[PDB]
Amino acid sequence: NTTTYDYIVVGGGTSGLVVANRLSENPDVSVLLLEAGASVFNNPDVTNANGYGLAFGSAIDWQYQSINQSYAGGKQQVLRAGKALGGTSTINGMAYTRAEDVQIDVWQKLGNEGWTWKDLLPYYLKSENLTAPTSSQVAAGAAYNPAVNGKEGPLKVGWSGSLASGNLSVALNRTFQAAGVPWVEDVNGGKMRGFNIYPSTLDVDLNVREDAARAYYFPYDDRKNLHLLENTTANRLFWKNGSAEEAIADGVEITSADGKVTRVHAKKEVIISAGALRSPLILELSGVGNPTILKKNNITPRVDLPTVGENLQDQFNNGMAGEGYGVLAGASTVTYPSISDVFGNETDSIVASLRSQLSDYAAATVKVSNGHMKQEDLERLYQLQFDLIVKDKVPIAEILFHPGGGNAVSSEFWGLLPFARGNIHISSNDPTAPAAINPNYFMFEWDGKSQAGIAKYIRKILRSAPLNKLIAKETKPGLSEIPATAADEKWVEWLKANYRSNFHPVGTAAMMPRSIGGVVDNRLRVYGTSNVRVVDASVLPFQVCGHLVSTLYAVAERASDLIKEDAKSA
Ligand SMILES: Cc1cc2c(cc1C)N(C[C@H](O)[C@H](O)[C@H](O)COP(=O)(O)OP(=O)(O)OC[C@H]1O[C@@H](n3cnc4c(N)ncnc43)[C@H](O)[C@@H]1O)c1[nH]c(=O)[nH]c(=O)c1N2
Repeated sequence: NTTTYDYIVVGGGTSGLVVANRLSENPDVSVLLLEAGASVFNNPDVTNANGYGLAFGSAIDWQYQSINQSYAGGKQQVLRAGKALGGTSTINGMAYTRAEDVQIDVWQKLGNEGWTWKDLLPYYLKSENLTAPTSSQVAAGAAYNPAVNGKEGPLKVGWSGSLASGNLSVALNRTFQAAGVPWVEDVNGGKMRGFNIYPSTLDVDLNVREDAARAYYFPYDDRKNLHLLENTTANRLFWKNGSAEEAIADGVEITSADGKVTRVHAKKEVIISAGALRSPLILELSGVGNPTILKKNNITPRVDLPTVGENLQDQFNNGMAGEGYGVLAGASTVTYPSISDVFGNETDSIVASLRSQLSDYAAATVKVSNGHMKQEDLERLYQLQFDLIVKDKVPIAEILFHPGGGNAVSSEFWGLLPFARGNIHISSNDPTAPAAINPNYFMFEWDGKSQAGIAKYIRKILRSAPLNKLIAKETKPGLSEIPATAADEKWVEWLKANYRSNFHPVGTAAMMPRSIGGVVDNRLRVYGTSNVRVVDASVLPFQVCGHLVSTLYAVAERASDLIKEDAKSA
């Protein structure tokens, strides 16, 4: 009847809008989107291509709070997320970069059939429409490889209309030679190491931010089989009652803006796309998760899957600055250094120490999931990551350099692959209550040591020629606070005191085999259910090197094909 649809997609965000778009391509399938926020079509702080940061702390920022971070000096961290049609794509930094090919290949090696770079690449392309650079932008260093960028996809990608060459970016380009990191034409072809003028998620015909709604929703909102409920919060799924021990989702419980708490039903499937900080909570509230936590919070267990909310992996981000003799200008540049780029002469002794620590990191992570992940299993997971870092020389850092205003040069930077793992769990069965989110930042020695290594490497870049002729001094942290010959620990103290979340959480409904603590299968179906999937950052089993939206769009495009395929029987 009147609350029944074929599919229900929970969360009209980065990933959810893809799935809703693709599923509604079949004009005889009905799709309901549920979104807690609303349209931001006309929110200027979203729409503004130069508006990054403006929306922080507003009504469209969930502004989730972590617990005290006991490995990082005790402070709680704000974890930002978009509450809006388009989700976190509405408030993010707009950077478009993907992942290392061999790091996606690891997903299949781990036991997830069909997930490799070769499998995913067509779906990156399918999502994308890249606008080639103008002359001004080419002189500023903009480039791309036509073979790895799409031209028909919903997500417009391009460079700023204001991009121009300037003394800072020109000097940086040459100074990177001294540092040993080559220029590359396109970081998005599976090999990310180098430095590059990366494109952004931007509509250059409007000069607006290209969020997921501008891409996958508004051009398609004429489809009468695609339905949207804004200001509508999904609280939990409910189930079909009947002695199928395997759980069949019947629908979703929802709260509307003006108070009505009701149900909507799905004839085929329910797709959960609320993000890595909410999808696992929705599962827990629906009885899918750790039965000890569920029972404690007065929820009946429906599926005993105790790693829902576990294996949370995030990065942390720090910032450095210097000051020119005069005004610094030009492009914003990304660098993706490997372990040997960052540590140079000392790489092999750094690698040996790391090697010698893996089993201890694994032993220590066991207690985080109260023994639900076994030591053996964490050792094998950490070995896959170690082998990427060292054997395959994937990038271990992102470093952004940009003009900071007038005299200023600013660098933002993060380690890509820390080993720390945490979790997120409901604090009660009230959907409106804040979860306990613990990413465990700085838990393991590598996580801090690598960040300090990156900082030391930036400091050296700023002092290298020809860039050094432009730069009078370092202003942050500056030599007074952290002297030129300072030890790793001196850096780690400062970085701990000054870090923020990089807002890249993954893993909270991980796609791995159930036997090593997976929550979803290789077709993104929740274990123990017939017809529930998770399609968002929750399912990435490991961190990726680049900025998340590109990979999340690709995963949602591929997921969509799998869902369609599965329907051509049932
Ligand atoms: C400040 C900042 C800056 C950056 C980034 C993040 C942040 C916070 N990122 C990361 C990237 O933007 C992010 O990982 C993805 O947008 C996440 O997409 P998801 O689909 O997983 O969740 P996303 O958060 O997009 O979608 C979840 C949706 O579910 C909704 N929702 C949640 N709970 C619900 C409920 N119970 N009921 C109904 N709806 C619900 C939310 O409101 C939201 O619309 C980024 N990436 C990048 O590629 N380039 C960049 O430059 C940056 N920079």
